[PDB]
This record gives sequence, C-alpha cells and structure tokens, in this order.
Amino acid sequence: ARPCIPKSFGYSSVVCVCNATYCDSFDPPTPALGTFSRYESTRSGRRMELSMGPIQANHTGTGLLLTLQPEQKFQKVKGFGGAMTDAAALNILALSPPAQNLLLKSYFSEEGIGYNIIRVPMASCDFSIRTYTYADTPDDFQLHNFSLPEEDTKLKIPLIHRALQLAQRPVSLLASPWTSPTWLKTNGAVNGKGSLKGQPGDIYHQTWARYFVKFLDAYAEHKLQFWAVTAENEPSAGLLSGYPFQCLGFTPEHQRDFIARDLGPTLANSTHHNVRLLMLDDQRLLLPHWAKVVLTDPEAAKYVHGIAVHWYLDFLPAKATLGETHRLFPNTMLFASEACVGSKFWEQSVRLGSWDRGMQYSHSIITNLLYHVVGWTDWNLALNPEGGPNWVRNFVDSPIIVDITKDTFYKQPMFYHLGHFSKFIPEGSQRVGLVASQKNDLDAVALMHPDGSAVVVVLNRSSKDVPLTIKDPAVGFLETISPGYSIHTYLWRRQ
Ligand SMILES: *[C@@H]1O[C@H](CO)[C@@H](O[C@@H]2O[C@H](CO)[C@@H](O)[C@H](O)[C@H]2NC(C)=O)[C@H](O)[C@H]1NC(C)=O
Ligand SMILES: *[C@@H]1O[C@H](CO)[C@@H](O)[C@H](O)[C@H]1NC(C)=O
Repeated sequence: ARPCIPKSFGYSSVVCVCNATYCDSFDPPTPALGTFSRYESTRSGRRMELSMGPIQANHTGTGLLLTLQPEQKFQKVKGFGGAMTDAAALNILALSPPAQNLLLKSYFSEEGIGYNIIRVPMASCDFSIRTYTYADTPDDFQLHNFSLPEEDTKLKIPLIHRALQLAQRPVSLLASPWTSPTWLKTNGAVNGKGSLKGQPGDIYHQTWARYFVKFLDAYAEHKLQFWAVTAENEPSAGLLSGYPFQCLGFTPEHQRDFIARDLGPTLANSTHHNVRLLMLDDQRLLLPHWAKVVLTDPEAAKYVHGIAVHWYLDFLPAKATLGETHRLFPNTMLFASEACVGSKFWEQSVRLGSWDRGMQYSHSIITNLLYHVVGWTDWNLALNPEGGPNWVRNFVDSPIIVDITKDTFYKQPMFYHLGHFSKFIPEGSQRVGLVASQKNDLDAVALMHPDGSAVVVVLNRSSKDVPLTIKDPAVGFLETISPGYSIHTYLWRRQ
C-alpha cells in the first residue's frame, strides 16, 4: 500500500502527486462471511481508504434503508477504461520510464484501478498534434499506401502492450475513426461539413469499409486484436457547417445503409468477423431515433452488436433516450464510449483537485448503470496541465494530468471516482435491484460480481452526512453512514 501524497491547487480537493519513485497504490484484494469491506473517498482528502465492519443480523429504526434485490437482474457489465489518444500517449511517454510504469499501473494493475477497456482512435482526432489518416495518398482506392504512422508504431501500440502486460483482467480494445482520407469525402478536407462521396455499396463506400479491415490487419501485425469498432465517431458532427476538427458526416439513413451494404459484409467476410460493431458513438440525444432508423432494417441490424453513446458532462434526461432505446431493442447493448468535462466557459479546462468534476463522473456512471448501459469509457487517459495537446485548442480535463517539466503526474478526483467502479466491478458483473425506503439525496447502484458476491456504490453529492443501512436478505444489515461529499464502494460476500 502507498497513500496519496496530497497537494492543493486552490480548488475543493487535492490531487495525489506521483513521480518516478512514488505513487499511491493498493494492496492486493483480500473479507469473511458476515463482514463487509468499505472503500471511501472524500472531498476532505480520503482516497479509496479500506475499512471493514460487521454485518448486523437485526435492524431497528426508521432511518434510510436501501434493500438489495438479488433476484431483479439487469444488464451485465462489459467494463471500464479510457482512450489512448495521440495526446495521451504523447504525454505518458514524455515522462521517465519508471514514472511511466507507475502511471500505467494506476490504471491497469490490481495495484491501481483495474481498467479493462482501451479506446483507440484510428488515425488523428482533435487530441492529435497533426492531421493524418492511414491513407493520405489521393485516390488510392486499393489502399496500396495504407500504413500506420509513428503515432501508432512508437506511441500508442507499445503503450497498449505494456498496459496489457500489467493488467490481470483481460483487456478489450475499441477502435473509432474520426475521419476517412480526404479524397473519400465530398468536401475534400479532414474537417468541415462533409461525408463519404457517392452512396452506399459504391467504390468510395467499399474503400472505406476495407480501411477498417486494413486497420485491424495492421494492428494484428503488432499482435493486438480488437473487441469492437464504432461505425464512426460522432457521425452527426460531419453534417455541421464549419465543424472545426476531424469528422465524417452520416445521417442515420447513411449510417444504416453504409452498415448494411458495406461495413457489415466487409467485416464479416474477413478474418476479423468476431470483432463487434457498435453504431452511433454520439450524443445520447440522438436516441432513440438513430436506433430506430438503423435497427428496424434487418439488413443493418444483423451486423450491429450494440449502441455507443457519448456524454458531455458539463451539460445534462436519460430515460427518454437510454430508457426508450433499451425498451425498443432490449438485446442491443448500450455502451458509453466517451465522457468528459472542461468547457464551462468560466472555468479552466483542467482544475487540479476538482471534487465537483469527480462527482460528475460517478454520478454519470451511476445514471448509466441505472439505465442498462453495460460499460464506460473515459476520454483521454492523460493530458497536460493546459488540457492537451490539442491541435484545435479544444482542451479538456483528464483523470491524470502529466507535468513533463517536473516528471510528475497528478491523479485527479475523477480518477478515484472512476476507480470506485472500475476496480470492483469486473466484466460479467450484473446490475441488480436496489430500492430505497424513502426519498433521499444519495446516488447508489448495486451489482453482483460474477463470483456471487455484492458490490454497491453510494455517492453523496450533498453537504450533509446521511446515515443509512443496506439490507441484503442473504446476510443481514449494513449499518453505515455516508459523509457529505463522498463516494463509497461496499463489498460483502453472500454465501
Ligand atoms: C517523488 O515524490 C516522493 C513522495 O513525495 C518524494 O519523496 C519524499 O521526498 C521528501 C524530500 O526528500 C521527503 O521529505 C519525504 O519523506 C519523501 N517521501 C517519501 C515516502 O519518500 C520524492 O522527493 C519525489 N521525487 C522527486 C524526484 O521529486
Ligand atoms: C506508394 O507505395 C509505393 C510502392 O508500394 C512506393 O514506391 C511509393 O513511394 C508510394 N507512393 C507514394 C505516393 O508515396
């Protein structure tokens, strides 16, 4: 174990300072039947502290009671992680090797928060320091000059390998393109309003479908295989006049037909047919309409494994989107493929120590779990103090901020708020019921670990301490209390 080295930067909480020779860490997971484990993080400085208490056989009183519903079974969990963008890899590798390993350990190791997903962009997005695709030779329909640049061969891929080496959980890779080569596009530019030329089934559309295959082929050459790909990052962006950075517009009908006609068959007839395809990969406000358009066409649906969703954590309904969508296509998983904060005009892109941005992460993770979402992926794994680099200056926050000049990195509250989920909810976990005995201000979600034991996260975004008890009929009652401005993960064995 190693405790947080705290440092204040003038906001509501501290960051934990890590460097080449030190970084906060866990002991390996260890609790007997009849006892419960509690991980606590507080605005006042506690960082996933471990403590244990007994489970009571009896309970008197009329304070808040949350009853576990073991037998109400909801979605199963895919996992948790972040994006290996050019900017993140760039920042990580600018540190000294020993510090690089602590950073990777904090995310990917049982000594850290056990991430098991990595989103990887296919070529450049806005967190890149130059625009480029894998096929920048014009009119190269055959993709003869398709190749991975150094951004993949010297930064992302090696970093990915090391993450996998460090992880004990099996890790899944997820890939998303921002833009195709510009000669495949009506506007001939990496950004701006513009889409694939011609129409689905045609040679522009076939070339693009093969580009996915070539991407996967090249990655498979560096011994990496993907769990899933998205059909396109924020397809809706490329429909917007003057959109500032890399994009490719699809209407839902364009996406439907492109999937049915080109990308589905192409992927299916290739050695990567077990790779899953997710559609949308955009704001949840495009639901349920996008889902309806794509899935009620059997020729497209037969290829679509799930629906990927984005969150701008600064803004903010979910039931009329996630809810309705799940209702309509219960067997098509919802998956959060991107989240983030740092745009509220009045506040810095990176606020070091921000407990509020922390709360925003887990509040969102919980709302997602409550609406059937099966996994959650943060945006940039790491960023500099300015919130980049980003070639369009589109800076934002990241759970780990790298300070190259001091060979230091900072773990923000956000990190720990993620940790309260990622570290304790392995793939296979199943969300189950948790009913409250009365209106309260807590946020809480309960799941069952594959092994049969229980996880419950309780978040408290008010300033008041909230005393409460959790009933599980198999074992008894957890008397506990939830400190204002805190998040707890509770674990206890069930048989
Ligand atoms: C990395 O950070 C660690 C932890 O803060 C630093 O080690 C501390 O250094 C100061 C000054 O030497 C001591 O007062 C503390 O007792 C140390 N803590 C521990 C547990 O060693 C170390 O200085 C940092 N490394 C660099 C290069 O700055
Ligand atoms: C494309 O590849 C060919 C052979 O594969 C190579 O000789 C040539 O330099 C490349 N053409 C361009 C435009 O780079």
